[PDB]
Amino acid sequence: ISLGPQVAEGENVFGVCHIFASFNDTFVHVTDLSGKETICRVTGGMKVKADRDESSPYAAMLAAQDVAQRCKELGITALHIKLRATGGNRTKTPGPGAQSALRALARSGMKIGRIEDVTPIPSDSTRRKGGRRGRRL
RNA sequence: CCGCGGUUCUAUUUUGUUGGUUUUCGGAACUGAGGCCAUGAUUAAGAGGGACGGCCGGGGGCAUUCGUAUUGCGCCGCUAGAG
Ligand SMILES: [Mg+2]
Repeated sequence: ISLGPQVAEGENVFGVCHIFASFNDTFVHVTDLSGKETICRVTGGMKVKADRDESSPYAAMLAAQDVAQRCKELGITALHIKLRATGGNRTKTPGPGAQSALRALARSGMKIGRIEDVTPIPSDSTRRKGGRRGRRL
């Protein structure tokens, strides 16, 4: 039982943590090495009820802590990391939830593998939304 | 330019007795073979055109090739949120 494999004590098991930390949301999604099988997915939206702090560091770190206890529960010690922003033709830098989810996951008893950016980078995308005069504010 | 060949008519004579005048009479008509001309073309625009040589360029047109992205769809996984 214990919802895990028969791995030895010294040997560590690697998951893959896709962090789609965009603006207005912070996806934390731990899958296996293939990516076709997920272990746990917690988001700042499901950790807060204010609807404006869904990309906030507080909600992102709550999601990171919650997914950490699930990974330890199911028997995962190490974790590769694939950070991802909105991508496409829209913004390319990750939102505010990427950093707090990163620190909270590490400080909640987890190991870190290799960190890579997997933001979708078009060669040349379709026309962006907003018009030629942009978002007048 | 300088002469020499080569063709049609015409001012005029007086070969004053008329008639006949040669009138080539003088010159002007078309032309063949020459000599000579120092024989005859200014230079080649830091003007232009063109040719020639090697390169150069998101120049143009046609065909071909690749890229991830966006959107949608088909199977798989866990979740109540996603935007
Ligand atoms: Mg303004």
